[PDB]
Amino acid sequence: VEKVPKYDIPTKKVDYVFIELDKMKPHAQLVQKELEAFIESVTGSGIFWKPMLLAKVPGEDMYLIVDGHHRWAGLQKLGAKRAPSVILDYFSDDVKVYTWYPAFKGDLNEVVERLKKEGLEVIEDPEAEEKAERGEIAFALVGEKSFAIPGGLEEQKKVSKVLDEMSVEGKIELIYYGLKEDAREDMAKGIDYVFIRKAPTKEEVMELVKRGEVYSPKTTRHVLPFNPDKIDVKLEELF
Ligand SMILES: Nc1ncnc2c1ncn2[C@@H]1O[C@H](COP(=O)(O)OP(=O)(O)O)[C@@H](O)[C@H]1O
Repeated sequence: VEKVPKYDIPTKKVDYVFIELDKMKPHAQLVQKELEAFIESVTGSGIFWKPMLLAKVPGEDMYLIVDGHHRWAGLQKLGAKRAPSVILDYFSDDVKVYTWYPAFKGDLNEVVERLKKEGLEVIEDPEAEEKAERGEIAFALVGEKSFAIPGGLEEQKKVSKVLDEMSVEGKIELIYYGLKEDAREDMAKGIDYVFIRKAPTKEEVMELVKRGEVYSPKTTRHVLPFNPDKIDVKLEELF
């Protein structure tokens, strides 16, 4: 579930280009539920109406998937070969990369035991949010108390893996907030805990994919200068 801060992003009529799926590099782990929903949707209508958003990888004949992991992964699993895509000026100042702030209403202790059991630490720390925003720890866990979860990407992934299982189990009301202050505004209405990491930079996203590595789901949150207008492409054109 997603809460976004009413971003008036303009639709623009930008033409698409067909790009081969094997030229596209993911930056996030897939979510099988989203992959599955896309497969049902595209095979149902037979129309692919929403182009990929790509960025050229410097120094490679490859493209970063900015938006479209489950379209990409879904087309591949169907045996398709290309997707209509819009190529972004990614390093333009007009493109911004934020993160998501996974927040939860629910009980802290079940989450701690599940986090601790995967090898993560949860040390109580009133500078945890400050450390996390500087990128010094993996996550700050902020509710009634503040806790630091140390480490880097490996630890962040473990945290995401645990949260998604407990969202699957129904032990928390997992909402990914676009902005953490909206998680704190809703927190004051009386959310329980909010996870905060430093946002990825564009440069880090590109580095990670050149390494053949990926983030957890809901790590990047791109704010773009436009949404492409809808397109008229038949599924059969993609094979
Ligand atoms: N028939 C379709 N053609 C093209 N896109 C579709 C179709 N049905 C659903 N979608 C889109 O596929 C997307 C699935 O998520 P996607 O953007 O690929 O992953 P992520 O945003 O995590 O990179 C959704 O935006 C959804 O609206």
